[PDB]
Amino acid sequence: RIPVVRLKFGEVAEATSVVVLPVCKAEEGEKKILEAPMEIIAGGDFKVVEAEKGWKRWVVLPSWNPVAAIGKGGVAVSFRDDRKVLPWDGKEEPLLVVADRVRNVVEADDGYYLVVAENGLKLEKGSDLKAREVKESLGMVVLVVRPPRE
Amino acid sequence: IPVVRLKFGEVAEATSVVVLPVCKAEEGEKKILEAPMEIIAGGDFKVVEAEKGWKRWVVLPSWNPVAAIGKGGVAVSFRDRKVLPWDGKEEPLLVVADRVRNVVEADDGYYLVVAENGLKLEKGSDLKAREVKESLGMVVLVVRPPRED
Amino acid sequence: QQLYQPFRPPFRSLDSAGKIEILAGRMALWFEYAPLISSLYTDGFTPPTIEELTGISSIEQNRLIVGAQVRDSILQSIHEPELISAFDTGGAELLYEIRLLSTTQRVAAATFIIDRNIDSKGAQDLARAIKDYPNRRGDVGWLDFDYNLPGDCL
Amino acid sequence: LNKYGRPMLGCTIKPLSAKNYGRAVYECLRGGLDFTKDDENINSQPFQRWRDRFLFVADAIHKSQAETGEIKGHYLNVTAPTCEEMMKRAEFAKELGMPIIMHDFLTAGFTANTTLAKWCRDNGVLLHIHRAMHAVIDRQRNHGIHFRVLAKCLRLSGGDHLHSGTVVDKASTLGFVDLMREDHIEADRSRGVFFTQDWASMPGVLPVASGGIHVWHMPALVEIFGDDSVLQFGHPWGNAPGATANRVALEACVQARNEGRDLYREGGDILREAGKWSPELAAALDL
Amino acid sequence: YYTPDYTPKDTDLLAAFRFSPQPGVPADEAGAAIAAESSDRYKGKCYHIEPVQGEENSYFAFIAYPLDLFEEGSVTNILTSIVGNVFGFKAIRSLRLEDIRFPVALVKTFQGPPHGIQVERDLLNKYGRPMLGCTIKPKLGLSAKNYGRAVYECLRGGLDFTKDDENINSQPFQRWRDRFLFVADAIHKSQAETGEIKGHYLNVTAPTCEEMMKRAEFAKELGMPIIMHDFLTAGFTANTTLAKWCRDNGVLLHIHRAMHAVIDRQRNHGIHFRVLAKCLRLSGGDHLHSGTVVDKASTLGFVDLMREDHIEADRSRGVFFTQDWASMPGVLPVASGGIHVWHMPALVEIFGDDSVLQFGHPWGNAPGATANRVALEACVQARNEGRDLYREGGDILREAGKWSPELAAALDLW
Amino acid sequence: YYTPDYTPKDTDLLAAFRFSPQPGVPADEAGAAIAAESSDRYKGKCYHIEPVQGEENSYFAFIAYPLDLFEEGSVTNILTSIVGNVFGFKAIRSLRLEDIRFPVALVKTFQGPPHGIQVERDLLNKYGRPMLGCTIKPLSAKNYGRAVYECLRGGLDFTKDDENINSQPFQRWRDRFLFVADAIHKSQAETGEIKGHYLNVTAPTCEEMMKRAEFAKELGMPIIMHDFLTAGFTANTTLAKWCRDNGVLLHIHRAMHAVIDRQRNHGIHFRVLAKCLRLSGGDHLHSGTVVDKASTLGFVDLMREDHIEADRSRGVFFTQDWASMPGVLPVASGGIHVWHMPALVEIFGDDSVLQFHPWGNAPGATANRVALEACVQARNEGRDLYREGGDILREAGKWSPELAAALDLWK
Amino acid sequence: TYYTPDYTPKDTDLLAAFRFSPQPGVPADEAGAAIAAESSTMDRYKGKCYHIEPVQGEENSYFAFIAYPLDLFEEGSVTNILTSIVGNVFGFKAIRSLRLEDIRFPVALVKTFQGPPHGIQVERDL
Repeated sequence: RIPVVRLKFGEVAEATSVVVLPVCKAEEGEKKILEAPMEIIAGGDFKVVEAEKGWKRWVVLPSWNPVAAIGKGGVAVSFRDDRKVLPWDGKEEPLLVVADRVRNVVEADDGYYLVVAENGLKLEKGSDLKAREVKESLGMVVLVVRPPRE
Repeated sequence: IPVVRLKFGEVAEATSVVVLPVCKAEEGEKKILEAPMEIIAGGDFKVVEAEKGWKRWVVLPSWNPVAAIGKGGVAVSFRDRKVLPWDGKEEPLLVVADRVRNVVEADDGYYLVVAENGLKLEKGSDLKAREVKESLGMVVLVVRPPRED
Repeated sequence: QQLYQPFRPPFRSLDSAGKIEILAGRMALWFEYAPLISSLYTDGFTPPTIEELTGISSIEQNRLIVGAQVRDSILQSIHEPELISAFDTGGAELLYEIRLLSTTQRVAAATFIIDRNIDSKGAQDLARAIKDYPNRRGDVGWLDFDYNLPGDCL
Repeated sequence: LNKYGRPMLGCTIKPLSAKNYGRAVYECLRGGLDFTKDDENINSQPFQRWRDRFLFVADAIHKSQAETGEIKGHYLNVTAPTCEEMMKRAEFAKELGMPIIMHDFLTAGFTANTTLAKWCRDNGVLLHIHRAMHAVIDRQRNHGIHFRVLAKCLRLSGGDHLHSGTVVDKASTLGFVDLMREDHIEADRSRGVFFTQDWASMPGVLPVASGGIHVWHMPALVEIFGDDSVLQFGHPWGNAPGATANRVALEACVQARNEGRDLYREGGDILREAGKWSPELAAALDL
Repeated sequence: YYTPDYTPKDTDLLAAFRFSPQPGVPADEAGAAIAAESSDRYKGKCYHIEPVQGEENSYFAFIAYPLDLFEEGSVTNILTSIVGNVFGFKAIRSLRLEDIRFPVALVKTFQGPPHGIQVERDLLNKYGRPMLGCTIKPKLGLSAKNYGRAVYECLRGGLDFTKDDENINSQPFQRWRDRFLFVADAIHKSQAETGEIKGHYLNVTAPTCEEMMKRAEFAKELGMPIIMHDFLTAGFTANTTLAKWCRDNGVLLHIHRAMHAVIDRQRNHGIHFRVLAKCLRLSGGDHLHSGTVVDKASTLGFVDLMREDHIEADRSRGVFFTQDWASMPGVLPVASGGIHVWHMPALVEIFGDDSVLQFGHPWGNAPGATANRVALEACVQARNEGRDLYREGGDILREAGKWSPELAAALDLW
Repeated sequence: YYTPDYTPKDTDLLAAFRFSPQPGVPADEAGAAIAAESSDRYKGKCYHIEPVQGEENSYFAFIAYPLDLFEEGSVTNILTSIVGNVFGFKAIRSLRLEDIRFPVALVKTFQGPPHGIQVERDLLNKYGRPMLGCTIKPLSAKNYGRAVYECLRGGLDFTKDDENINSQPFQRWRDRFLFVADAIHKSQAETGEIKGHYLNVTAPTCEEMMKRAEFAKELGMPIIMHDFLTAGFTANTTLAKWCRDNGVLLHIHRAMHAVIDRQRNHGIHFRVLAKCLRLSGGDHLHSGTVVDKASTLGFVDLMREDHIEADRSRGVFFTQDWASMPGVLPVASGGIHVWHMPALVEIFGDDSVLQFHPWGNAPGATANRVALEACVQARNEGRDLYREGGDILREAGKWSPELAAALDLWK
Repeated sequence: TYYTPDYTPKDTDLLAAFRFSPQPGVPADEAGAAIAAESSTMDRYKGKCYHIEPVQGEENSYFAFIAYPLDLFEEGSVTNILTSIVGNVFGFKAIRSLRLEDIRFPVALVKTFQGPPHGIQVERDL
């Protein structure tokens, strides 16, 4: 289904590589995701970066391979509760969803695509969108990040 | 004070959030004196919280010096200085500095002071020779661009 | 010493001594040079003498012998050399222990096990049924069975 | 024993002093056979006390195996009055280095037999059983113990061989052959196995044919007992020539089976009769 | 691997792991990885996977191993083949083996408990009530004479067993033969002057197996009904050797964990204790410590596994495979640790009539002893008369007794 | 208890614990209770406490013990007395024994390792280089035997038997032993350098173990394998005594360490296991691989040198003396390629048993071996293997196309 | 090598106090170092004449306090101990008269020993 890698406590000891994504929220809505800077210019030495647009919120994510692969068009969406967004089971915790707007076109039947739901923002299977003939989406979910816990 | 390439997964010991407000050298001490010191990852969303907003944000992967800084974290863009254009230009730079460790105590340790134009890095011994017992930041690491070759 | 008084037989233009040179690196097709070892100990050698010189356990030597035998019995029997080719690409387990007496049984079991591709005791798996003919000297049930295809005789 | 594909071949001795015994068994070994067999009732009678016979047969086996390269053996007998003396003879057989040993499980009882088998496991010498009484409790159709039960329990206790006997009912014999050598048998009234006797990966036991046969019946046996078996059996030339004749005849039959010559149909013609030391075979074969 | 459309042959081995993978690992992949790296037709099979009831990221995995991978009757082999290295894994965040399904085959091959419950319960002429045993609180520094004195005291009060302490096996202040001889003289003098068959556990957890055999030989010659041995700290090999010896000579065999807490302490790793209990009923032992009860479900579970002859799966209490035992005798459980008499009604209900109790003293040792040797009749008498215990126990225990026996004052303490 | 003002008498026993209390029990009471659970003077005095470097709600405890309170010459008694049921303390979240200091007086009492580094190295005449060995990857006797012959004549020094393969219905230890003795004799005769195969002597009983060891001697085997942790320390010490009595090299195999020490909230860190094992007996010892590598190198230097100084960073706690009791040989527990050959030699010194392809077996063997040479040689001449690895293996340098044939296989 | 009057012995060392008198014409340190090194034979495995003292008595009588590395002595014998200590050192000729006065065994070399069979307390109880 959706690839889910959970951030864990104590992971701050030695990250060799890390990536940065702008942050959008369920309350902020689809408009914020359109507003977020897509191209982050890497003029980096050990990371120095500039963004095409100024953005208030930034999440620092480890260079997990799916997140690293995205590059441009990478965004993180904050959800207060996991259950509403996740088609499957949830444990009642805040959810971070990484989405690639570059692949927003629905071509992957099993692929999950962030879309604007009537209630708010939801992750929808591609096949389901194809059944409703929705050719485009906000972003294609690449990874779901779960919070550190005890 | 290590010099590290931005390179993925060299050491396999973990993966997590760290952030530094960025300054340009051209900006000078004023930008350093104003960048937000406390950058606190929390809640469960883990979106980082800064006591004050900053224009430019860069993160330095949680290598051991970066993790050690905590408060006072800053990143300084440095730009070169070629006599001959054909001679290859030196790469752009970034300095991870602990503003909390402003005081000059280590002769070996480099410290961030102000050049006539822009900022500069000076040895602790040199600063003590010049009678400056204070610096803006203490450099904890050196830069080098992601090289895939 | 060196008698070998028991049974002794009494690439066609090789020497005598250095014949084993064709076998240390095995530069030939797998299952054609087994009669080469046959002719090698035709002069009176024995696999105990060949192990520590070539690097082929006696089990593998007899394996190669019977495999060359089966490839020969099938080369002069049927078209579709792929069957024989299905042996030349290794995998001799499909052919070992020919209990099936005549040649028709041989080609039948060969093509059937090629069709179904059951190594790891599959040869005997089929043989134990094929040699158990569907008459068993006039049992009940020989009127609605085949006898040459293992699919309808198992 | 480094013997693959072919079955193993066993000589018997026609009859003696111990020196005569050694020379004779050395002949019937070097001629190119695998095993030799002591007679059915020669253990300790006042001709050949165990110690002299054992010593001499061991020397003969040594000499022959050396001067022929291959590996050979003799079914030394240890069916002893008491138990600890059986163990004495077993130890002595081990000291010389013989690899096989006889026993008579019925006439010596399953208890001592199991002890011998367990001792063998530790000392690594192939135990070779020999019925020697079975006919008292099986042959009567309507009474007694059918032999297959004895075979099952014997493989359950000990033994690396078993004198199944000649074949030319045969259906029952072939059936229980499958019952001991395999490791999973489906019930089959016709073949004579009543219950789907599992075996849980316990090793098999080579069935042995014995007596009432000769080289002229070589093919059928190889055809019936397949490959994993111990085929066993004067000659108009002497022991060694007839021995080598048996060896080469069995070898030719194996070659022909692998060659896919129908043995049961061609058994009278497959014989060498020319070429492979048919002189040593002598093609004696008089009826 | 991972063919879930499949069933295990009724004479295979089964294992019930409970695990949790790394981020971005599909559960099926992890299960098949377990089955593979734990071992043609000899491969394991990850024949079932499911997620835990209610909790997050943590799956049960039922893996069926073929019988022919196992030495005929070797607990240590079973262990070092199943849990050899599978814990040494990368994709598996955590892993905890919680059950084993020993089949009918490879169970009839173990020696088993050296005497079983019924036989020894016949030997020690005691019936109905559960056996009673107190330990020796004066753990260390004790003189040899003092030891003989104290143990005779603690016996004549009416106790069934005097549990020697654990860390004491041989010291520069106490030597095996010395303490052996003395406690033996004491138990003899007691038995002779009270009219019962009493026994004292003795520790033989020797450094080297040879010394273990030597001390057991002595413990027999002197005349003893039982000895004590700690398996995890001396390893299943030594333990099986001692069990074989104890089946040779007419001696019981008492076990005692003294290590388990390192293997089962948390709910995501290690081996749950019921697997150790099963393996220990296989290898050798009669008495086995099984914690206390003041989580009871798992406790009753791995009690039944050690005391009965047929159990069904019953995932509730903590068993995962209906485990038969082919009349291999059952072992006796030992309720031990922090036990005031205030629990007499509880234990005698939880652990049933058939178990043993350990006790870690108003005005001495004989008085506290004989005190303790009440409600092993009185409360037992009440139960066999029909009495709520788990919710009426305080009534009978000297509040319906009111007996000059010193347990009155002893009970009024608490 | 808890007298945090105490000088440990240099002949006491010391223990270094790492624990986490419960919400309400102070750390000092925690250490007091921990030390007390061992039991006048026969009480463990919790001589020190401190918090760990950075983490929350987790502290190091430093306990002392009188040395006499322990058995004159055991390991199992040490473990029973030191780690008996302290973990069962219901008033503690978790803890994990991180190290033990043995006083010199206690170290004297054990036989120690049977043969040791130098004695072993002499028995095989293999000097100035690590000792290479592969695990024969599978079958019946004869196939296994000829396979050992192939993968051994190819220059490999040692061949390992698979851990789960000791005795089975389809594999009887008698046969494995017979055939491997034959193969080793033939190969050592052909090549000349004393070759070696491990032989898994693990037994349901103890008499069985001794019987198998006796057989493995009679054949003429130099070295035998034996798991320790699953087979327990008693059997292990007995086997060590017997090895010293019969002159055989004893080779250990963790085979369950991953159930104890994989996590750092319970168990006993592999340091204490290594120390205890050296105490009881053992020549070689599996110690994982290296690709925290600091901790691994640390306790490797621990179980080998005769005097190790305290180093929290490397992962040691007490200056542990040895009284010239010999050392053991660490083992690179597989999981490596020829490409990783040089770096290994960089760190594991000259004294280490390294363990491990198309073109058949023996070419892989000689490839691995010649890879081992010319690396130890190169460092003897003076290089930086970490910087030159690909070049030290530039090609089949002065060698036939086999190691080269396997180098390009790095893709 | 010779008389080394600062080698304050480590605990683990073994100690021996000799009482001797020298042949005429030989000074103290000479005889002391001779005594030490004689029972010896790296230089790690040699004794050291860590102390010399004139007997506060009549005349020409000296206590020699010598150390010994632990490694020289066996793991369980007193025989090796006696052979090492008083093996041939008395056979020396530069000594008018020698007498071994006292020994000190470090606890390291005492834990292994089997001591008395039962000692005081166990035997009184028996």
